[PDB]
Amino acid sequence: GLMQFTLPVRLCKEIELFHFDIGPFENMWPGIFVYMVHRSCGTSCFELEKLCRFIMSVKKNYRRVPYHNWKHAVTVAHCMYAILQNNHTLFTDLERKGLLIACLCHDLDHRGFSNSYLQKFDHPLAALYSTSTMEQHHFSQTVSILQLEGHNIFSTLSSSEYEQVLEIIRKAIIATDLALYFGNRKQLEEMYQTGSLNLNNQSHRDRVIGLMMTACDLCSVTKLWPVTKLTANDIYAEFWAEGDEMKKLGIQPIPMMDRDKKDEVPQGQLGFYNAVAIPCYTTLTQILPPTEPLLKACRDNLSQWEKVIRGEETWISSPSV
Ligand SMILES: Cn1cc(CNc2cc(OC[C@H]3C[C@@H]3c3ccccn3)nc3ccnn23)cn1
Ligand SMILES: [Mg+2]
Ligand SMILES: [Zn+2]
Repeated sequence: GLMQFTLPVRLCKEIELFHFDIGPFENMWPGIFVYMVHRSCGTSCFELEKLCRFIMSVKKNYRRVPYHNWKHAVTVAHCMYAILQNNHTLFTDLERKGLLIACLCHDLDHRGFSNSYLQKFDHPLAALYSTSTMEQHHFSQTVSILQLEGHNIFSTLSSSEYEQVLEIIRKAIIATDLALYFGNRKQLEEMYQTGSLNLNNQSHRDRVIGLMMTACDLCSVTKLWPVTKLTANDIYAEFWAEGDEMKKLGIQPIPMMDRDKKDEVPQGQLGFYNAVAIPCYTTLTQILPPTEPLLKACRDNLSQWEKVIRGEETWISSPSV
């Protein structure tokens, strides 16, 4: 069915924008990924049959959790697409191929639990992966799908190329562990301000790709306010379900995972934008100046959350609950 799809003409110009919301086009999501791949590395970068099998099996391996689901994978892949389009010659053909695939696969088989939850409650995944637990699992799941019959989209590559893509993918998925972001951004800020940042330097390149992954992972803060607000509802529905699990086990969750502490969400979002999102997009803009619309949109949403705290603004936009 995916092989048969044709993209509506109105979306041609829309899909190119950073603030584009995929939300209203659920039936078109696999096709939108195909179109993005074709615009990023050409119609003859992957065999259509293999790509469509890959996409559909990835979709199947995303659980029906409130936030880390199929919609999130495609949202993240679209932000990466827009980043790559606006800085096309900075990245190699191999990087473009790997990063779009890494974004689509970055939360594969997510169970709706944080790494701290899995580590604290001795889940088998935490026994197997000591650090970046879920992220190591997401990469493993990606490899398994590639290893399926008719799914190896990277078969036509040389081994120095295949091992190279699988490493670009591995590093990119691990980088989505938010615990790793803080040190990565601090490092890049230092390299930029001292003028030592060199994109020809592989260590430096891996760090920039890392920041790109964080920037894509949190891109809901870069959408129009009604979209940002609606995604925040999904993010907290997932945090609150994990908090509910801790409460059944007699443990008090931190306020961000406590549904009885909803009033702390606007202050919680202000803190997150100030300590996480704003520095992320600020650093990204400095390194890749065409990414400035993400920083601009993030600042607008920071102002909206400031208005919510001040009582100047109010979930879902509906006359009835
Ligand atoms: C579900 N999930 C999402 C992610 C990462 N992405 C993410 C997390 C996040 O955490 C906000 C809570 C820390 C704030 C808080 C502190 C105290 C009280 C209330 N809130 N906010 C946002 C906005 C856009 N993306 N995003 C990781 N698992
Ligand atoms: Mg993740
Ligand atoms: Zn994610």
